[PDB]
Amino acid sequence: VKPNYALKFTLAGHTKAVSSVKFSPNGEWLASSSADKLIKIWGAYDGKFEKTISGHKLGISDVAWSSDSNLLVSASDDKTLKIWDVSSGKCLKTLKGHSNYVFCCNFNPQSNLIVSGSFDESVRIWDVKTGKCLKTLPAHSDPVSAVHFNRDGSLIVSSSYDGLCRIWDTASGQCLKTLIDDDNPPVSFVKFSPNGKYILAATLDNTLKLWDYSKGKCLKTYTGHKNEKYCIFANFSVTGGKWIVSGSEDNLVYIWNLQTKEIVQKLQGHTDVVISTACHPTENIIASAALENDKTIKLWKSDC
Amino acid sequence: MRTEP
Repeated sequence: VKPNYALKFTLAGHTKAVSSVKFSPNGEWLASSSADKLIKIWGAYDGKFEKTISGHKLGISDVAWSSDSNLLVSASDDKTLKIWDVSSGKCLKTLKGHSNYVFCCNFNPQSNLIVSGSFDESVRIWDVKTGKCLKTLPAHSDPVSAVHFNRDGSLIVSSSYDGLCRIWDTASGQCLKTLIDDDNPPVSFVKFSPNGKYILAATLDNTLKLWDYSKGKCLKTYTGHKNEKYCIFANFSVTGGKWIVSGSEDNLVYIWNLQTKEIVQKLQGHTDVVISTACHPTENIIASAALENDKTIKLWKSDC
Repeated sequence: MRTEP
């Protein structure tokens, strides 16, 4: 079976490259972040513009939702993270402590903590209520390209240009595993599978890989796209068929069959690098966003 | 910075 994703909406408004798109867990909203220093909110099902959220002083590279869809955290070049109340648009907290650009961010499932990764080569863990840095992980020896909590928040996976993926025990800070193949290309994205058993990792050699991290083994490899320059998000599409979804530097959205590794769809329309894809939590919907010769978000819908 | 090569 192959998906039949088809373009439903293009969403425009950001005045510079879009960095990140994320669907709210309750499925009503898409949040977009951009080099133009702005967060924008759109309806998930029609892409209707809802509001702009602002306050960061430099461009934004990531945004993530709290589990209750009430809060957003953003990661900015201004070396801060901001906790936002979506409904009011106010900045609730400014998270300071990184000494270089903040590049990536995520809530834990309970949404009482935020993880961040920075150009300063560290991972930071933040208390959402107080906005205080709980812990700093000297996580890597190069910029941290992604950080992600597992299904219950007890683990953090980070990726870095130093070529490593590291799994951290959230509470103890201990590095439980360091993962690397037989080469060391920069790792530009990583995230746990929904079941927590795997990490999906992008490396800047045009390769995605599915690792059983417990066993420390690569179970699947996905190729055919173009990824050598940008930290492009990748997804497990789970609502219908089990796909792997990623943007690509040839301006396409790639969709692979997770089991077989075959490319099953390529979504055309973007006119620049598709930096970010997101999968709707209940509907077979993909959101994708592109860099500075495009600056738009597209919503794609599939029957399966 | 994610938007930069």
